[PDB]
Amino acid sequence: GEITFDGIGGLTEQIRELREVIELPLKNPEIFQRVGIKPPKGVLLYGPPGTGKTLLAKAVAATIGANFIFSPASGIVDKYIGESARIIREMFAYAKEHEPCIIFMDEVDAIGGRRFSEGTSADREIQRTLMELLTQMDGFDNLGQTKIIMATNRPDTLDPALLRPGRLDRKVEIP
Amino acid sequence: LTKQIKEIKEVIELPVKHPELFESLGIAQPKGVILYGPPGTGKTLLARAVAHHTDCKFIRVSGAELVQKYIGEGSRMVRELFVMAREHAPSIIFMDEIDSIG
Amino acid sequence: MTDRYSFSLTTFSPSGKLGQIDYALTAVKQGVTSLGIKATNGVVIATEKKSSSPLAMSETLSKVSLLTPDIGAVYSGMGPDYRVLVDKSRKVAHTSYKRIYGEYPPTKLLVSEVAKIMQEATQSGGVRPFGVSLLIAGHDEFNGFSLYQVDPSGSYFPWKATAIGKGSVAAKTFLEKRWNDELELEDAIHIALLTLKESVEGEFNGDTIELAIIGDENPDLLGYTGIPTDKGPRFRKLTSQEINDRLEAL
Amino acid sequence: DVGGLDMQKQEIREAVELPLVQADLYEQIGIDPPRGVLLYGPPGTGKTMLVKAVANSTKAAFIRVNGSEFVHKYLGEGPRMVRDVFRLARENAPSIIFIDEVDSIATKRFDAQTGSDREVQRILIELLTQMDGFDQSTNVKVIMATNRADTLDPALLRPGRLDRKIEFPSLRDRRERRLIFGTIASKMSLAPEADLDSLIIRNDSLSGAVIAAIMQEAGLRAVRKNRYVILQSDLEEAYATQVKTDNTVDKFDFYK
Amino acid sequence: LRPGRIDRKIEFPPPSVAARAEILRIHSRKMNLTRGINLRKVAEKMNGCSGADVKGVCTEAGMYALRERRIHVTQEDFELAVGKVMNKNQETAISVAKLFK
Amino acid sequence: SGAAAASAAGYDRHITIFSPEGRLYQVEYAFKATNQTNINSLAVRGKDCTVVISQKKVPDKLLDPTTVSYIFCISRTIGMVVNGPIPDARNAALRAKAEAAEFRYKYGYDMPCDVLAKRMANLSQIYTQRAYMRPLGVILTFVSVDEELGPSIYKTDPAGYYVGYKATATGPKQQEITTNLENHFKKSKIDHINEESWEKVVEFAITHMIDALGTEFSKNDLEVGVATKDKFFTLSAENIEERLVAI
Ligand SMILES: Nc1ncnc2c1ncn2[C@@H]1O[C@H](COP(=O)(O)OP(=O)(O)OP(=O)(O)O)[C@@H](O)[C@H]1O
Ligand SMILES: Nc1ncnc2c1ncn2[C@@H]1O[C@H](COP(=O)(O)OP(=O)(O)O)[C@@H](O)[C@H]1O
Ligand SMILES: Nc1ncnc2c1ncn2[C@@H]1O[C@H](COP(=O)(O)OP(=O)(O)O)[C@@H](O)[C@H]1O
Repeated sequence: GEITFDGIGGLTEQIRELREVIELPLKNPEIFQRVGIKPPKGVLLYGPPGTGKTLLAKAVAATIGANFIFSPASGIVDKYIGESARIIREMFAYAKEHEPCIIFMDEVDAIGGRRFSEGTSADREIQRTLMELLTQMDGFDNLGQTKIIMATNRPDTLDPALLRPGRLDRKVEIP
Repeated sequence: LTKQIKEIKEVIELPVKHPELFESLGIAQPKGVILYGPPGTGKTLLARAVAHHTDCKFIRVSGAELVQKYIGEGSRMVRELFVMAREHAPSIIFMDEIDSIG
Repeated sequence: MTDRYSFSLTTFSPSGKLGQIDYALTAVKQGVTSLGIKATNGVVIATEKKSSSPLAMSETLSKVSLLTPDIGAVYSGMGPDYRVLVDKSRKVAHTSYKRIYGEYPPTKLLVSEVAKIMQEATQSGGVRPFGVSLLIAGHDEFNGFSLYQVDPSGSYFPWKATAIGKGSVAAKTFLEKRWNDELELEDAIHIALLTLKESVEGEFNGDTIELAIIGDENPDLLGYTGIPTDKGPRFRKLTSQEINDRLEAL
Repeated sequence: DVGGLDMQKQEIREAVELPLVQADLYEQIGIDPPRGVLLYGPPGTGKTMLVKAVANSTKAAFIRVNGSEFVHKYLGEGPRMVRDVFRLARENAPSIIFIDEVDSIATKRFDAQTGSDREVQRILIELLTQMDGFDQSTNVKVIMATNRADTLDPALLRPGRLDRKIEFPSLRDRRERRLIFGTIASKMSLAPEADLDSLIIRNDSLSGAVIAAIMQEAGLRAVRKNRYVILQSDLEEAYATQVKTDNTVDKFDFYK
Repeated sequence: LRPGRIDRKIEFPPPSVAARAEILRIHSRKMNLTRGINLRKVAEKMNGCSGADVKGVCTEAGMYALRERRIHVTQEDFELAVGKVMNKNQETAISVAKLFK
Repeated sequence: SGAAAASAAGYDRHITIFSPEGRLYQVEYAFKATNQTNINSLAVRGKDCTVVISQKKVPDKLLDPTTVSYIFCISRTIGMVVNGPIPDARNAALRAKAEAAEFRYKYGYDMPCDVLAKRMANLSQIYTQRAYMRPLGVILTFVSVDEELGPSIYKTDPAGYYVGYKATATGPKQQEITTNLENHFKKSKIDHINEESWEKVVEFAITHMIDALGTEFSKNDLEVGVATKDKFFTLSAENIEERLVAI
């Protein structure tokens, strides 16, 4: 809409700063290249439980004028046991041709599963579902018409096999 | 070192090469050795080298290949070893062992 | 995993080793850097002052402290286990030796009377030891100048040029790259501050540093001019400005 | 793309690049190649990234993994790992390995009065076994990373296992400090009144990771100032950012 | 460790000096070995307290020639090898000063 | 990982046990007690006059507020304010008030706050050597107007650390205050503060623990001390009514 309402309470510098973290790479990002730097392919939003952040990220991408979509990481592994990662790539292609757009996805600590806890060939779903995530987000080129958000409570429980170094580069706690 | 060798080929090869002798000498064949000393002396060398000049086959188990994380997956695995020896008899086994630590 | 031969002191482990001492010597290595090296005609004793807040007057408390006029000290590690130590160290000069020999003691017999004040607290449970260390340094007139270390175990390794604390081996690596046999004090003094410019962060001025010397008598500190033989102290703490020029000579 | 770090680079080109594309060198002389190395020295120092470049020239495969993963609670769920990777690091040969931490699971111990820590030996003794026992020769696998080297087992340092210690700066290497700034700066566009020589000596301790935490905080606020180009004054507010004394979280309550 | 399972056992000790000399000739059979060598001496200049540290030595010697691009060596290229495996084992982990008599 | 091997493997209930990190933890757990009141004092210097301020809360109405106070006149020329529970403040207050005395019986003059912070802190060390006594869960401030040093503030914690600040605060809310006078001093570069009168220096220190504290204060929610040569005492309530009229 580019003029949407977001006036719930609790937090101001966050909504103030994500506006800095995320607005400029989307609206006129032809400058991040010639200046020299590479912008952040991704984001992570961690904190304690029971805080109402699902609506937050839903909101601030709505005032800015970005096409927002959101899917938990449950049904993709609850409804779809071993036919999951097909949904991932479709969730981006659909997202691509509707560029620009934002992602949001909670319960992200479910992709781990075993996290190769034993390397047996029975958890291929719990393994590959991380793979197709990473290969796809690397495919963006980080131009400025698609960005990504993730969240959970236990970032110490996270899977830094990826999503630590340069993918979910900016980590942001919350009060 | 070569004296060390002479005990190996006394126990290993003689009961295999021609053991009619012991029936004359009136004693029991032997059935194993063990070799100790610090690292960096060339003991795991030798068992690589004994293979070249056997005429009988060879089996090797570094420790920690036995363990398989279930209750009896290990003790089924040792037994799956020896039967694979007898049919392929004769045979030699070589082992770094710390499963028998403690 | 734990060890069950470390929560107490009077227990030996199969390697014939004791529990808590090994960790006290780690309580100091986590502490700040302090040192003292030696020369032909004097001894130097140095450290810094990592002032916590800006509002703490870093002058109302001295890392260095006088034990006798000819003997001074410095720690590295914990603090309160220093000013509780010295207050019962300098006494022992005035109690065990002085009053029955007239004069202040040598430098090593002082150490023996420290290190058992250090070892009284590592022989019975109900006592943590002194999580500190020390570098006693002084002079006397049959064995000469000296330097000495004192660990919490009660052992006193002697030394020539040494440091302790976190920034130790970086410094000890550096001393013999610069140390000699025939060195003189005012040559051995700018060494012992350019040793400390590496093991530091931020400001490096007289108000973030303090050190000492040993030398020939400083009778102007004495107070009672009129005796021919009572040559006064042999220990003087260098003021700020007396340091704060040498750096600009460097 | 890396900064400077000249001779450290020179030594792994000897240990790693040559044995993969050049072998008659080591043959005719009358010797065998050295096996892997380790890279000791404080963190945020370009250890891991160097090793990545090494792959990028030599084109060989690459396996990155961390030492806190070999440890596992189910008995034998660790040494299955250390043996599993080699089963494939041969397969996709020529191949090498990097381990961003091994001091964790590697440290001398006088004995084990415990069940858990005994398995840590069963981990290691298989690792030490795979290289030294019979195997292939194109793997140069082990590149042990750490933060110190005064802790490992000398039985790991038995020549044949590891024979090329390697060291990196910690601080006060002003030369290696200034040398990277131009490199990162060589990537970015700056105005001529944008001198960095004010920055180096002003410090007394930092590393090579922070500088990127500075540059990507230096050339981040220009755009906040909606300029196509950067200036100097943006910088000075950064060096305080990636500086010391963020907060005395538990600095005083520790010992005293 | 009973008989009936292991009927004898072996001690592999580390070698003498005249012992080690043959350990080098086998590792050096493929090196070039310039003339004026007395490798009965190099053993004595440094007892390889192992019997495999030498295997790094005879390797390490040639590594100098690689750096220089020379193919062969002499006695000198050994006499420094001892400086690494032996001294740098004493200058490796003897770096404490705190100890108890 | 920080206290995980602490809370499990002992190291948190005996005083005299080190951890392999070197840290002993019991005394490092004492400080959580200092903030069990949600209270926040202050102290500053003068030309010759010193001041210390404290809140004095508004609990249930049944109290007799004349006696609720964390300001203890120790001797003359000396005073102190605590940060922690009341009972573990008395035993420090009283072990002192019978310590300045014997000095004056044994050395011929009154102790300064130098020694009085070095003595009482030379004790809280000891009680972290032996198991005589749990270390008193406080952190206490001293004040004085000495003859040889002028004004002087000092401070003491359950380990034994003591330094004579130039100005300071304490409690749950140090960062907010401490900045609202750290920045003040770098303006003027005066360890002390101007405004000769012990009156006019109060109103300086009040207003800084209003703007940076977080609310507005009456006369009853406070209690305030002061040190001047020959004396130490407490105060009345009008000093703020003669502030906001001027503003
Ligand atoms: N006499 C020798 N001849 C040739 N090589 C030797 C000799 N002695 C030692 N070595 C060298 O020592 C190494 C083998 O060491 P050794 O086999 O004794 O350790 P290990 O037995 O593998 O230890 P563990 O079995 O406990 O893992 C080889 O690299 C080998 O070149
Ligand atoms: N800052 C807030 N403002 C309004 N409601 C909130 C806030 N924080 C939490 N909530 C309440 O909590 C619920 C949302 O929390 P939830 O989205 O489950 O948090 P999380 O996504 O971290 O699990 C809603 O019912 C909402 O009313
Ligand atoms: N000399 C250098 N040149 C370029 N980048 C450097 C340099 N030193 C450090 N870095 C930066 O440090 C980061 C990697 O640090 P790393 O080597 O992973 O630390 P560690 O070795 O402790 O894992 C990279 O982002 C890289 O840009």
